[PDB]
Amino acid sequence: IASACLYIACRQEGVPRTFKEICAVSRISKKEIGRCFKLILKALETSVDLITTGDFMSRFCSNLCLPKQVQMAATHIARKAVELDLVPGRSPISVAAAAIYMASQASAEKRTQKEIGDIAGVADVTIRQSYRLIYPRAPDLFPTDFKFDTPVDKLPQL
Amino acid sequence: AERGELDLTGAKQNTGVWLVKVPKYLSQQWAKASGRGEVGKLRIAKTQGRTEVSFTLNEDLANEHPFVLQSVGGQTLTVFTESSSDKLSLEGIVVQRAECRPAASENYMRLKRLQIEESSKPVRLSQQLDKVVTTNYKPVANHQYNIEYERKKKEDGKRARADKQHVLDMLFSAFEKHQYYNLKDLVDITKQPVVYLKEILKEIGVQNVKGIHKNTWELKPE
DNA sequence: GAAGGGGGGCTATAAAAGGGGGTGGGGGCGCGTTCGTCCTCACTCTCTT
DNA sequence: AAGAGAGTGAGGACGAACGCGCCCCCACCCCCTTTTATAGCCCCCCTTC
Repeated sequence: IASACLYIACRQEGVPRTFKEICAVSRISKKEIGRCFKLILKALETSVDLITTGDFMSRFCSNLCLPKQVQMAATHIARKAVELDLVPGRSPISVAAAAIYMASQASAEKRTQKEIGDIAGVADVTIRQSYRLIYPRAPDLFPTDFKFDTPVDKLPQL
Repeated sequence: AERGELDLTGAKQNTGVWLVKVPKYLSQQWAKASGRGEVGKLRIAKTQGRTEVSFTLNEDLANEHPFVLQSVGGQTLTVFTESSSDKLSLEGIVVQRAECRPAASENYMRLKRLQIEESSKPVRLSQQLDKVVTTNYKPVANHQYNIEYERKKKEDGKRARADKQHVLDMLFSAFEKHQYYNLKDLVDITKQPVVYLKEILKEIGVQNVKGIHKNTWELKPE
């Protein structure tokens, strides 16, 4: 109950932590937190605004030691991808990790798929799937006023 | 003559030996090879009314050690050895004590400083860290200890309700081993549900109040 | 041996069944301290002598 | 006019009481299983280079 309450409190304050992030600090598994999470909402008759990709960009990018410009590009890419519906049904965390990977690969500070997965809590396979969906529209997603250390046409393909 | 007997023959012969205090570097050089059978020569010079003891380091070993004697009348010292075959013997009695000192004074401290620095290598100090650690409490769907325990419980499964006759036979058979059993311990032996086991135990067994630890079940119905 | 892909598993969602196991809330009594009752003793009067 | 016994003051060991737990037992709930469609996520294993 406490772990689920902590998750709700983070959502209600506009700084969501993913269920895995809350689980990593609690002996309770993610499955049980989700079970108590839904029960608490029913009991309290409350609701939490749906999380977005940008709700995790600051924490993820900061935890990855990525510059501010990479974080700004990563936020722009993820929001644009959702706006363009390039990743329908994908979890926002998966999109955020993939967006971070695309922006990271396009800058001097390059982070591997494994690195982003560990901080983001998303398997590199999941990041690979989401990244593959947005890779085709890479030039459109990147911010217009973005400096590419590695040209968009030469981004990793996989 | 026995295993614990001490071969005091050395004492009978009144053999004399010298006790010498030497620094580690001199012994460390000896410990380097320690199998060549030679580390130096001990030179003793005596005059009409004065005696001096000095030691010279081997040239190969290096790639003056003056000796100062000490009075031995204030304490009596003896040397004994224990044989690997459990045969203790007395080598002899110490007749003189000597100490080794370094010929050099200034540059000698330099070697000592290196030793002090060398012995300071295991001395661990806190390390400043440029970037805050971000690898702790990494997101995880479930802790490794939790899934392993969950997997074990699933594989083992819940205990089943065995027939009363088989459960009764096991209970009576185990009764011979000890007079009384704890309910928790008895469950492990019988491997039956607690509620089901309690009902069977109640049907025949009873619990007696013991003033030493607590009231425990007694397998004897009467 | 590193890396990608295929197959397979986890999760929620309802609903019912019957029962083992975990857990929280009370109940039970054994053992390390604490104080008053009991018991022992040094220095002066008293009944018996 | 003088012995044992005693009053009084006074010190020292011991039992019942008081806590102060640690263990236990009895409600209460959850979980197990089965079916099904759905889609994403994730893990184990196989294969290519």
